[PDB]
Amino acid sequence: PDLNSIAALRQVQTRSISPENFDGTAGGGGRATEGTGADCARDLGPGWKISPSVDIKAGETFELASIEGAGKITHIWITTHTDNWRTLILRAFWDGADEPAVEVPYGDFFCNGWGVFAQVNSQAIAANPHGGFNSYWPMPFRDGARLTIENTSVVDVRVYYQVTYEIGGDHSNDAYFHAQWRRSNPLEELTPHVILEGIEGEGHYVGTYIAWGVNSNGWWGEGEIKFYLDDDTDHPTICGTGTEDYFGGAWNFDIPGKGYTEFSTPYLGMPQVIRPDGLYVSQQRFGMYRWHLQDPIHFATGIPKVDIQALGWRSGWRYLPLRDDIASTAMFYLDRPTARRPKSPSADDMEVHLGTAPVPDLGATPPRVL
Amino acid sequence: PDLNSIAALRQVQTRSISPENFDGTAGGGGRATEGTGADCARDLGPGWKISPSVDIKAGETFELASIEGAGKITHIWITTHTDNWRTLILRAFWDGADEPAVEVPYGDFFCNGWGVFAQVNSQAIAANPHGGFNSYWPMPFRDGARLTIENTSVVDVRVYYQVTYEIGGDHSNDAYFHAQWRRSNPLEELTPHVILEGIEGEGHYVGTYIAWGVNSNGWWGEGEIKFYLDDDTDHPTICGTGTEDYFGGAWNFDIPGKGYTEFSTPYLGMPQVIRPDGLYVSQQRFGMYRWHLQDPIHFATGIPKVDIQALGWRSGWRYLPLRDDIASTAMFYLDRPTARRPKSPSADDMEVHLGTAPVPDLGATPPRVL
Amino acid sequence: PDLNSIAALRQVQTRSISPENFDGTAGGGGRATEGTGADCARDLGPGWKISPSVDIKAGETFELASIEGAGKITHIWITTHTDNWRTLILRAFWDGADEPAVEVPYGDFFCNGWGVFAQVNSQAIAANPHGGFNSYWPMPFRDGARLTIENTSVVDVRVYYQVTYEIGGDHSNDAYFHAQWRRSNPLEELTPHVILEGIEGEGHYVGTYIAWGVNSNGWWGEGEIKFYLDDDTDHPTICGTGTEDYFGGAWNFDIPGKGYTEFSTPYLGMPQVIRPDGLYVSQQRFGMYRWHLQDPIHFATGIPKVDIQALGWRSGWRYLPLRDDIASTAMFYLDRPTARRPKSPSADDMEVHLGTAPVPDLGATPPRV
Amino acid sequence: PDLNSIAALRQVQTRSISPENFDGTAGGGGRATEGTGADCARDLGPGWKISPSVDIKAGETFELASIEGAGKITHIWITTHTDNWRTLILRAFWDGADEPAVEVPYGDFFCNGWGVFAQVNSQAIAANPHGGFNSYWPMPFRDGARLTIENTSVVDVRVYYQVTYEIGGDHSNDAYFHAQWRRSNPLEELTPHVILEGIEGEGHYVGTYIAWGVNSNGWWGEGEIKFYLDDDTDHPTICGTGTEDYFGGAWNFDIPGKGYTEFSTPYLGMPQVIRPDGLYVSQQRFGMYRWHLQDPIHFATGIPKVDIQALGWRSGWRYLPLRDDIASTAMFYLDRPTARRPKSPSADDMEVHLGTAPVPDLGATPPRV
Repeated sequence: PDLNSIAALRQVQTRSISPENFDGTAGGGGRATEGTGADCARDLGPGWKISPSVDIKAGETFELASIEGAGKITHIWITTHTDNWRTLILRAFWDGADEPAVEVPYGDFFCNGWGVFAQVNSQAIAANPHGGFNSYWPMPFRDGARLTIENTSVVDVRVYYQVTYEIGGDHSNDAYFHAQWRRSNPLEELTPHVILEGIEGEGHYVGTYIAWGVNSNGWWGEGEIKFYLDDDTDHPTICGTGTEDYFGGAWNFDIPGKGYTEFSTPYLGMPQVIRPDGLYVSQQRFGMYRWHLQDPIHFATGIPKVDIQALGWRSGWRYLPLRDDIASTAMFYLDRPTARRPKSPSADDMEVHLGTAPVPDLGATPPRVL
Repeated sequence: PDLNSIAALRQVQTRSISPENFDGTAGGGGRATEGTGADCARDLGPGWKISPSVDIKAGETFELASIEGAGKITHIWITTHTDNWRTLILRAFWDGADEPAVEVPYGDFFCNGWGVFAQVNSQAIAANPHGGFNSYWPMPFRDGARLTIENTSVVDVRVYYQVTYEIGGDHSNDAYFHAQWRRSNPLEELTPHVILEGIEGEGHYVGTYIAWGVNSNGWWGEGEIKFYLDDDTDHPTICGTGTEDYFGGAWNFDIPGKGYTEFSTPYLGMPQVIRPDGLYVSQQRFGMYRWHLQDPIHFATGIPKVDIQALGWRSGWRYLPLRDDIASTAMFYLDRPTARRPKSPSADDMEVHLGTAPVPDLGATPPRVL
Repeated sequence: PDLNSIAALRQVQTRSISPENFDGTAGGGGRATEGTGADCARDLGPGWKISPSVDIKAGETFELASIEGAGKITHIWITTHTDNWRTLILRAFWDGADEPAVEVPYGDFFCNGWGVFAQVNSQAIAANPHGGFNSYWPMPFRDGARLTIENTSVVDVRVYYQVTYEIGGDHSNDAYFHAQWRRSNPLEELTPHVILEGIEGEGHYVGTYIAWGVNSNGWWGEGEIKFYLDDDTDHPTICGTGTEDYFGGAWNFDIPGKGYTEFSTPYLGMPQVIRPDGLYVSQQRFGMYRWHLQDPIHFATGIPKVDIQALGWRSGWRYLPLRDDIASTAMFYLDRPTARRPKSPSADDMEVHLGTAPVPDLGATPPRV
Repeated sequence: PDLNSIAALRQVQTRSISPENFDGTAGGGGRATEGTGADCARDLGPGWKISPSVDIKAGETFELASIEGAGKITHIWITTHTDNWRTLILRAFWDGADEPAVEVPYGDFFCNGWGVFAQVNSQAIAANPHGGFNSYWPMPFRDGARLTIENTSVVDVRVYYQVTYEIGGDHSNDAYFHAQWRRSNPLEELTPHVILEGIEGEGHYVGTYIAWGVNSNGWWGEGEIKFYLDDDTDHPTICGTGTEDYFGGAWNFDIPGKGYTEFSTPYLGMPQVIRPDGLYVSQQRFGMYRWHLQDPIHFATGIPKVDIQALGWRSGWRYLPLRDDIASTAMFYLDRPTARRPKSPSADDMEVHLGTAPVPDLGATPPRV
């Protein structure tokens, strides 16, 4: 429900999967006698926070949640240290499918793909101090749900999480939640950055998060977003007017006398502006989201292409093709649990620089000395 | 309705009770010739802000709103000076019930339990400069409604209010809105702070505001929330992983280089961080809220217990049971107009220090000096 | 002697026990070839700071001093790191007794019960940069003395110390030095904090140090101190008028426009004000001492009770009973080497949070991790 | 006793007189059911700070302490709001005498004659935040003692106090404590300010506190102190070399690059420097004390005169006789309970401006409007 409909009596059950209730059973929480907090509770009884988190060994995948039957995820809360935001891969599989519908680097799913905490005050995503990541995207499913997180790094990783969902609804006409990630670094000359390609089915596009690192001086966001829907081949159905325009800003996000200004509204934001520090943090980077909740982009047959140009300015008032560092996360609902995906994100494609030192390992927490 | 459904035509009437229209009648507003504004308008006349507020004498209860028939409150606005935020009790009675379904200290109901204004940008609660307290919790009723505000303080109190409601909808399947408040100060050793106890009926839990003052050094919010629903006894169905975790945050609310950081999002917030001033304002305090609107916690026959652990840190990585000052406000919808309640809040249990002086009466507005 | 009487020739001997002369014997100092400094002097010979300190293993007790016969301790210097100020227990045993007359956490004995250095300029106690702890309380004894320090913590600790004493002169009529510790956290509703209880004998009360952490807003120091002496039962002989009053301050220690002001005088002080930093050091705390040296509180048959009220302010000009964090150290002289004392301090009720980080182990030196 | 002698056992009783124990009797404290704190304790039970203070109505005198028999006051603690430091007169009468031995404005007794708080860390006098006034001057008597506070102001005042004393000692060769006050505003030209005059008996001079407000530019402390003792007539036995000199400073109290510097040591101090604010607080004022404790100034048959010159500088390296505002408090011990005194201080001669506003009533707490 929502504020408007919260009062209606509904025959629904609410369940919640955490490290204190791995399977989310009724009456099954807080029973652990082993866990990451056991030694901490050694002078207290059982039931005093024995199992708040899990450790995922380097290279391994952990099953956050396994649900049987029909249901709908209504709220995901999760945290881990910033160092892992671009080493963990978050995946969701609906209805027993062998391929995931959601396959995203952890940080980007919460508009935090740079490993530097940015506050996000939106409706679908809340990202709160410090690295408290919340997803309210409804994720309904008809015949099972699997959520996993893969630690592609060389170090062991600690993760806290809480997956809340509903049982007892009819999801026969609910679509499946999908999310996909692509990174161009550096984008090829005069080539749009692909956001989505080759999606088949009925559904609607509902979200874009972009992490953009700029390699040219001047304004970098002239490029237009383009939605090729259904029958479209060589020209899109929805064509935009700029990068900041798409994300609801205008005129370079530039408030006279203040510069680039972070903002974060229910459907539109640029929650992140990273400014170089004159030493080893040398890349100017941006994070921007737009949710199409009141204005979804429906498609009856498919989405052949969603892409966005990367244009700035050069002398003589000419557009400048940008060789920039662009990562997109596209959110969409579909009447199937799988669709064409890009190649799985590798450790190497995902990597951003860890700290503020000259070497990632020197600014990791704690530093890595080998 | 909401933004998505606001265009639809509906056979519904809107009414609003205020000191300028005490009973809400149509054509009934602005007729006062006596009131708190009458002398202010002695050179004007009737119709020029004659009756904007009410004066509630010390000890006495004022009936904000009496409504007959079926209806639904859609928006409450109310204000009063900060000195009264923890001396007034807000109450709501549905369907002619002898007992209140809402029984809350005034400030807590708007996430402001400490008497120090804090901005709240949430969906259900908006608290604005300076002490503009707004509630958008829908409160449906089938056979009448009464709202009251009790002045438990030794001074007369001024209150402005605007209670907006609808007539003409079907509430036979709408739950009733409830809210309950409990404070433990200091929390007993090894004792979860009880948020909600013994609720019988069908319904769903939708909101927590906690006012927390900390009596140990170090981090204070390791403790987990536990929801015992339906048949639960010894173990909860939903077990949390931490106090900041439950409220959408992570890692102590601690942004590196900034410390505790206030935030306020549609469903999650720590709107308030009170820092000691090194003189008479010596208690470090927090206010936190979570609304379970997209993700309500349902129950079919009851809520035996909701509670939250108060755990900090001791040497040797040991949880420290905290003897802290913890006040909780719990919001839930129920299919009955009454339910098991804590003891009624009293002047002594609600009291927080007034102002910044060594004596509450010195810092009151105006100073009492009696 | 003192400044007034220092010129007099006296048939007295001065000795001094330190890690460089463990038994304090004439000509016994500086002989070590092993000790905590030996390797530091590997390129120098012996006699170059070979044994300046001792290491005390986790859990273990170390005998600082053992003196045979009659004497008087005249000055104790001692130091150790911040993290050990509320983990070490200092004890003194007089005349071969099995029960100690002094049983006090290390830091409280030098007005430093919070593990944060505060300068103390008093006559009996001098606490100097950084953690140079000095006691000049004279401690006479007739038939032996033992000083011990117990490491109740889980780590090993370094201690430097120097215990200076005198042999000669009659302690026929010199009382014994006693010191006892009690902490209420949180204090019971509307209940005085006990400072001293059930003491029997002849003597005089000479010292109070209190470490006070406040859990209510407003002014916390209205409570009066009360001395029940000799035949007293339900009412005291000496009844104070406030907490800051007892400690020689007034009007909340609050100098207008500057707030709480630390001071330290020969007999009266508030040497420590700890203000919260708005992050993990969230407790506002105080350190206060009064030495009754020119104005001893005598008793002839005992001290039934010494207590102090914990009172602040509530709405309506009402006292507010304070559920506060109060630790007291009482100093008194007694005509017996033993007295009835509280339950020994444990590691747990002594513990104060270490450092400024979210977990004590993260703020320890070095971090425990 | 003191630190050097604190350990000795002594057949002495300690008593303390306060608003909570008006007569100091054993088992007598904390019994009140009426008092200034009774309404404050209305929600608590008996014994919770019912009687911590006294209200002295405008114009009236209040008897702080009345003691019968032999005894010795060992410590006085007292406080009241700064507005009253120069409207209250503190008096002490020994052995039933009809005239006081101590007759001093309240603030001056504690080196605070200007109504602006100044820390004093001295041996005999401790003045602590904010207005905690402490005297450790021992005051022996042989046949009773009376301590009074006179409120010469037109408003009611609140006082908190604690008078601690001993019984048991033999005071038959203990002198009586005396203190006297004299103000010259403005001092007549080329006329020494009289500190003490015509004292008859055996004793010793033990203290000077001077409150000095300067009405000429340049350095104001050239003038030197003179003690006329015993058979002295036209010339003194002790002749000092300067005003800062007498108070233990040198070269104008002026540290290069810092100006006048406050300091408070066990016997010597300039605890107070008051700098004009450029508006209504326009008088540059100083507070200075010297205790002659280790160096008492002895007399066998009396003190004809103690005085001090007020000399500054004019052009041509000539002394400038100063028309200055000089109040002194002389402490001395005498073998008699009474001595020759100045006129009692009046409200008008004691008055100092209250606050910082144009009119004293506007700067009082609260304003008298």
